[PDB]
Amino acid sequence: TIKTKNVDAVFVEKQKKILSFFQDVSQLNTDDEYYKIGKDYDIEMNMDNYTNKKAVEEFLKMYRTGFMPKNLEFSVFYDKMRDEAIALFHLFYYAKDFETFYKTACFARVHLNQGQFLYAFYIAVIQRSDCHGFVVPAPYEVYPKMFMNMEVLQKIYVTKMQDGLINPEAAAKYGIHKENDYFVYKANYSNAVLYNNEEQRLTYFTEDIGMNAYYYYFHSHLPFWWTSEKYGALKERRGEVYFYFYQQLLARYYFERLTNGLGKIPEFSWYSPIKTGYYPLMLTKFTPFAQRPDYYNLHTEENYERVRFLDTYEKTFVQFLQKDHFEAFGQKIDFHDPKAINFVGNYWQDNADLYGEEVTKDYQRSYEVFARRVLGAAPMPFDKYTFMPSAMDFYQTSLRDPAFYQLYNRIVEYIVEFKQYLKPYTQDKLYFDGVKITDVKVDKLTTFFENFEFDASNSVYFSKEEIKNNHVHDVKVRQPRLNHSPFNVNIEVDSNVASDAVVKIFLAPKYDDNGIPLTLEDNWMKFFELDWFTTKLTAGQNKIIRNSNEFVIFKEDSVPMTEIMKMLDEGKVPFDMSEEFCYMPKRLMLPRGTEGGFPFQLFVFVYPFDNKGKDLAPFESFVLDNKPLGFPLDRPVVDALFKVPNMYFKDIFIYHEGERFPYKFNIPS
Amino acid sequence: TIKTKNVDAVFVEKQKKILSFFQDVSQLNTDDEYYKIGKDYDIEMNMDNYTNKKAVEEFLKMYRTGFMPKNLEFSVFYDKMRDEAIALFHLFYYAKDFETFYKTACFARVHLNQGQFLYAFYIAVIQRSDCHGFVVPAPYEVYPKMFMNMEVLQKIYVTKMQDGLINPEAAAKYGIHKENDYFVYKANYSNAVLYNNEEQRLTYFTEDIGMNAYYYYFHSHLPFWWTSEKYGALKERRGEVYFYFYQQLLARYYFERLTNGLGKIPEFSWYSPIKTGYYPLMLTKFTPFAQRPDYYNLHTEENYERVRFLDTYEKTFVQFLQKDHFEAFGQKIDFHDPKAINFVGNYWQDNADLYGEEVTKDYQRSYEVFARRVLGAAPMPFDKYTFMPSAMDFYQTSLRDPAFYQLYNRIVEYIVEFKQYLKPYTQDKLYFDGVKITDVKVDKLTTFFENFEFDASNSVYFSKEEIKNNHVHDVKVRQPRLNHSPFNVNIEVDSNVASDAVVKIFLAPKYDDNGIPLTLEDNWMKFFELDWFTTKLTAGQNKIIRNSNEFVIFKEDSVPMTEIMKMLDEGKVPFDMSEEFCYMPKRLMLPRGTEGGFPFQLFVFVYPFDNKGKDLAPFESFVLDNKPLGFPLDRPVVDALFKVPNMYFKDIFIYHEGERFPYKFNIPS
Ligand SMILES: *[C@@H]1O[C@H](CO)[C@@H](O[C@@H]2O[C@H](CO)[C@@H](O[C@@H]3O[C@H](CO[C@H]4O[C@H](CO[C@H]5O[C@H](CO)[C@@H](O)[C@H](O)[C@@H]5O)[C@@H](O)[C@H](O)[C@@H]4O)[C@@H](O)[C@H](O[C@H]4O[C@H](CO)[C@@H](O)[C@H](O)[C@@H]4O)[C@@H]3O)[C@H](O)[C@H]2NC(C)=O)[C@H](O)[C@H]1NC(C)=O
Ligand SMILES: *[C@@H]1O[C@H](CO)[C@@H](O[C@@H]2O[C@H](CO)[C@@H](O[C@@H]3O[C@H](CO)[C@@H](O)[C@H](O[C@H]4O[C@H](CO)[C@@H](O)[C@H](O)[C@@H]4O[C@@H]4O[C@H](CO)[C@@H](O)[C@H](O)[C@@H]4O)[C@@H]3O)[C@H](O)[C@H]2NC(C)=O)[C@H](O)[C@H]1NC(C)=O
Repeated sequence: TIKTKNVDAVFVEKQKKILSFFQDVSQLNTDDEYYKIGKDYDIEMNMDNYTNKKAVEEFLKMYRTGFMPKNLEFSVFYDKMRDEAIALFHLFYYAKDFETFYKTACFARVHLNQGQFLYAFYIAVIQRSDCHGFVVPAPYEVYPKMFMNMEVLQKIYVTKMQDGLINPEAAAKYGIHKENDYFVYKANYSNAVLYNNEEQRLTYFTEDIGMNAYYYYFHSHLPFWWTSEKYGALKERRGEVYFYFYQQLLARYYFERLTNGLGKIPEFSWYSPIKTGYYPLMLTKFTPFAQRPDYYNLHTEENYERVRFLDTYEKTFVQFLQKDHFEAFGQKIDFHDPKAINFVGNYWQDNADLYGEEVTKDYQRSYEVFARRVLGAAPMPFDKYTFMPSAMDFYQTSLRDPAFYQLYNRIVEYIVEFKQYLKPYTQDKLYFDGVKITDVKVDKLTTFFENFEFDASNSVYFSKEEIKNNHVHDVKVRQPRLNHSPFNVNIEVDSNVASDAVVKIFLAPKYDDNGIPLTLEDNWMKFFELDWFTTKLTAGQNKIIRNSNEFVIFKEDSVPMTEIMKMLDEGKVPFDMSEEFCYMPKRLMLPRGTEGGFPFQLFVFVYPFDNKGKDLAPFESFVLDNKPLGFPLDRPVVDALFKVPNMYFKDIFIYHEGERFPYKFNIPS
Repeated sequence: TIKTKNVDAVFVEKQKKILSFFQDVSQLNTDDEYYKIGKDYDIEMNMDNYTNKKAVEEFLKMYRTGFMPKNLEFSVFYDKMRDEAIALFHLFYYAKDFETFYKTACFARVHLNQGQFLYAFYIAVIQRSDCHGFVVPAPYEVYPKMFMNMEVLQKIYVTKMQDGLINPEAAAKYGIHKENDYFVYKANYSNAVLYNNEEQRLTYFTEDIGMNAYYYYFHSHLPFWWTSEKYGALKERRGEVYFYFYQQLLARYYFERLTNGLGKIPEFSWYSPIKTGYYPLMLTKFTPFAQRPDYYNLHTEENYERVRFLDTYEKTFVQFLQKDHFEAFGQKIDFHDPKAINFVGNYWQDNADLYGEEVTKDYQRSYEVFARRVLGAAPMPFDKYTFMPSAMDFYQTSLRDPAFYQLYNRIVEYIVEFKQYLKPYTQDKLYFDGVKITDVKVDKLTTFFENFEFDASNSVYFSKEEIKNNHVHDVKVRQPRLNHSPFNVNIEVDSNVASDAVVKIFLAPKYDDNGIPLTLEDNWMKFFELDWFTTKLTAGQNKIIRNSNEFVIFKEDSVPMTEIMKMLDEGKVPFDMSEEFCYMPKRLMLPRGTEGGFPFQLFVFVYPFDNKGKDLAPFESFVLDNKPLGFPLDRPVVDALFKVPNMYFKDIFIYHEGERFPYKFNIPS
């Protein structure tokens, strides 16, 4: 009941070497051969084993100067740390073949900082062509400390320090149980100990382990600091991809807001206090994460120069808008051209493609970075390697901070400003000659919470003894997560001539906060894409059934590594972990319903699938179409020029079943 | 012990003529020759005595409309006043020969405003090529009102009104003595009577008459409003000079902070209040200087327009930074080119070379001018001629205001940002083949205070009789100033191959406030240049000895103009007044030490003096090198790629002897 895939001899060996690097991540097994290789591995001597002579040499210059020390906390948002990560990445990426790649990782495991290494290695496995189709573990199994509050962490430490339970019945009262040879820890979301404002209503979504894993994967698939030359025709669509990822996410987030009675993400000002604080319960081996109190003055002394930069970055965009056509960064740009999204997105991201370069440079200040830093409310870094981490210093923690959504909402709104320059689609562009959707029905939509466990053993240090006996996997975290029942969408379509067609499904809200029905005019960016697929219509009447379990845009829960070691002994590999790893998890498709049925709408659009003109398959198997991302809702709409027979809006209601509140799953006795 | 130099009777005559203008500056001896000349001198009639037809006619058109009247305060920061000052400057500068120049000045002295006259005269003498080699007295002897508090000034005034002392022994209690036919007045720094913030710890430095006089010399050697075409080579290096002057000044000042336990120069915002006030104790014959209380809100109604200007001026720069390469002011500028420092500096000073013009124009609004006005806290000028002066309307007083250092720290920092586009030097450019420094040794470095007197006679008004008999020199001010004992520096070098070499000496802090050692990466701009020189290396081992009083970047105290008359009778002039006019005074070379010995470091650089492809001899006898100013600390450094055998960092300690506190010298007993 987990989507499998079969696998040969050479594959399993490599995959085992790859997975070796994600276990006991913060320690070293002296007896493991990865260590014997690693200790003595000579990079200079091996120079002929890399595609890029200057990458080896650049790495070597940095490595003698000195890399970040071990145990210190790694973040890519800081110059020196990132530069070392990139130098390391290149070395992984330009290794002639697997053997060389493997050995280089061995050395790097042994000699360099843990976070820096996993960061670079993870990315490398995703980017190397010979590695395509291999599997990596879930971010939460690799970095467990970042996916869980203190309370849990500390129970784990205590149990480990005691080598078990002094009182099993007392431990039980704290949600700690022995299940055969596992220690299982129940975990509440933070609102169960902290309700310091209404945003805490959303913790089952913002603290969700999958959602946060999802953002991490997105970063890794194409990090901002690197070109996208490797992905070919997506290079000319990179900005579009950046807008759409964020647009989709904020729609999804917004949906969660609506169902907990919260409305719009609030606007903010670099020159004013920001309302909602963030009080993180994460610990770092060396420090606590930094808090932002409520009404925090973003314009305090330490931030003056920072705010001057950020304000100018924005103002420079506002200038672009005002002048329509202009030259910036070596490019004549026209805001009338829909292709300009590429520039717009690239600018807001300060990625390598903005400059037409392979890697970004220190003097090219990113807006995202400094915005993250200021809103993170940290004191000034002590030095190049010693900073006070906030949620927004890591891709694995960002979604936890309401301020993150404020920051990307603002960015998305500026891109929407650019999108106002595009002419709206006319009838002719949308009309599907002789095709009409006559009905849509939907099975009941119910959400519900359900326990989920993940391997949390990397959070813990084992003894020399335990590392040798390989007893390194006995810590699991149990947590209630959002889920929903599978559902069919029944679509009835009429057409004169048989034809190849594209079907698209979107989710959007039905009402604003006041209970007025949504116009497309104001609300086209609040539509969330559920699925696209192709069918063949016949003359007459058509019945199209599509199940939620088969929506192209979502993945299944990933499998724990231990379960993957099991499968590799059988020649099996978890399919969704191989090629669908960076999709949103299925269980989070729907926002949490209400007991009464919260009102939403399904938008179904059917259009002709002409041929395979402009065709994305290098980055994402997403857009085998000539069409903008989120077509037909990638620009302003006029309600009356828009609605055509091959469109259907269906009113639907999202229900919720069982326990309403995650914490009711975590009570003892 | 004053460095002398011999001269002929033609010089003495011209020199006496030049000096005559600085006697009794606020009055007219209608008996003196300068009067007879001045009264009747017809300018129109003498048009053929000027290199520039239209400068004469421009002047005479200005003069018929009317110039700034007598007695009112002049400052070059106000449009109409500047333009009259320049108009008069041209007249002085284009005089055919000395005779013409002299008669012209006589006219200007009798008929024009005295601060206006003096300002132009001073510059003219430095600028006229036929005046190179001449001596001008110390600015504190010329504008003694600017170099002393109200307290001393009032005592001086009281003594003149009474025509002496009613009570010798009561006078003594007030720090007033008669020695010879002189009145000596002791004077404290302002902190002995005012302690409104911590910045008052530093008034022996910021109130130092030498330091302030220094800044006025710097301005006079190259006014922002005038092209540098007359200095040839320096033109393509003007911006670099501007940066270097402030960078140096601020390193020196920062050192005074550290020894007084005060740390970094605070940053500010145009949109926020600024913390540290200034409460000037200086008097204008017409008005009091403006006060800025602590927590002065920069952004009040009267400043809304000026602050919109400052902000765009800054932001345009942030945009240049973000753009890297761009066309500004009719020039394509590239930020990876180190030579762009010319444009960078010019942009911040808004000097004539920014526009490639002879003289700046009214509509070319200056950033520094408007920062000075905003921070000056004055109410709006009454009219074109009537303003409420602040320390920052004058070069003679600017250094007295903590806000001065914050303004230029601000500008320097923005320049540092651009410096990040420069590639750091490699091993290769810094490495002296076969040369190594084995040791550096320093004599004890000690500071101490000793009394210093100056002629303050210009602050006082004499009677018709006294003006006749020429008893007009009788007022001296006695004030403790910082000084230091002479010290030697032994450099021991090894070289296999004999050759010419440059030796450079730099001073720097050793620790921040936390007492962590300065890394070069962060702290390269906190280095202060003490000395530049060349020697001949031989095969083997050499000892290079250099005394602190051979240091090229510093000068001895000026001698009073009275003593210059004594000397001119022997046919002598003091050397350091003639060609070392605008260096910092030697006594202020070192920061005030502590009695336990404050930790600094001394940096010593030795590199080949190859040829002299391009060397500075125009304004400054300074960089006889193709090397950037502050080479090799003119751009960001990499600790690892930096240190080579021909560099030496030595830990040094700065002591202090006798009284720690200046006021202790002015106690009567
Ligand atoms: C309490 O607080 C303090 C203050 O923050 C902490 O003190 C710091 O501790 C760390 C140790 O954790 C120290 O780092 C070490 O410094 C050693 C020496 O530093 C300098 O020398 C290096 C070596 O080069 C020398 O070569 C010759 C000798 O023949 C000399 O000519 C020359 O002077 C050099 O000293 C230089 O490369 C470097 O630039 C330093 O200036 C290092 O030997 C050592 O390096 C090792 O460790 C690295 C770990 O990342 C690794 O990259 C390297 O490969 C190498 O093996 C190490 O880094 C700091 O010096 C020290 N700071 C200060 C200001 O004193 C203290 O740890 C903390 N205590 C507790 C309990 O928390
Ligand atoms: C620069 O800055 C420093 C610091 O601010 C100044 O230093 C201060 O100088 C003061 C003198 O001006 C000094 O005050 C004296 O202190 C001594 C020692 O205790 C006293 O003997 C003096 O008292 C006499 O004058 C008083 C009023 O002026 C009288 O009340 C008093 O009576 C006394 O007179 C004598 O005493 C007899 C009374 O029985 C009388 O019969 C007899 O005839 C005497 O005349 C002063 O109080 C400060 O103490 C000193 N501050 C410090 C911290 O040291 C310095 O003056 C400033 N310099 C300049 C040039 O401006």
